Amino acid sequence: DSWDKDVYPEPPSRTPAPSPQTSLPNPITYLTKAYDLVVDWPVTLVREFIERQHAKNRTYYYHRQYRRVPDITECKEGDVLCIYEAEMQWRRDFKVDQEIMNIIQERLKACQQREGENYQQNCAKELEQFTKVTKAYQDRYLDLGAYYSARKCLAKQKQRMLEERKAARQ
Amino acid sequence: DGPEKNYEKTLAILQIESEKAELRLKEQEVRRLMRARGDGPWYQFPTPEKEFIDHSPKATPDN
Repeated sequence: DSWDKDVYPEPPSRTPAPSPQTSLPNPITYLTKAYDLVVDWPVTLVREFIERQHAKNRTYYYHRQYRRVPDITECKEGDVLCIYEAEMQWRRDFKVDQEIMNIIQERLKACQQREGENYQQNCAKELEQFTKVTKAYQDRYLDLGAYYSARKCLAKQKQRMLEERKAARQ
Repeated sequence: DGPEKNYEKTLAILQIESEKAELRLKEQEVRRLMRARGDGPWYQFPTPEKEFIDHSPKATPDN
């Protein structure tokens, strides 16, 4: 499992013990035992062989990290070099925010499927997280247009802060 | 070769194009100023030649 429960939380399963009142045999138990002995054993054998071959030929890869270039707020207008660097950084952060929204939505869907009939009560914190991140995403990225850019995002943020400051006057 | 090659090539291209744009705007301003008040090398309209004027003494002294 390459994933972690810090970013994909999952409550621990609570399965009940079997309490068979009837004297009839369980065909599900018979079929699961037969299915294990017929299918799961050769599959785990060939997977162990593949894993030991990978251990024989083990390689590593890394996750690239970008240093923080100066923001567009300190870039002079008409200076296309620093403007280009800030625009590329903004597009990178935009893609990261898209994947953050994907993570939150997937977490919410997992909560809904796990709870089932109790999703209106037990997914309150997941829905709250989804609502808060949706509101923040709408505040930073909505209505930018097809030609979205760091300049347009900055102009939208300046307009929103001006409206908030004018509302805070009274 | 990796992303840094394309990144720095794009930086060089942008620097070249921005310098060319600034030079073209400056050239337009230079041409406009010289045409308005010709005092540089360009737009120097001609003038009758000074070396083809008689300075020798003549028949009439009032010259």
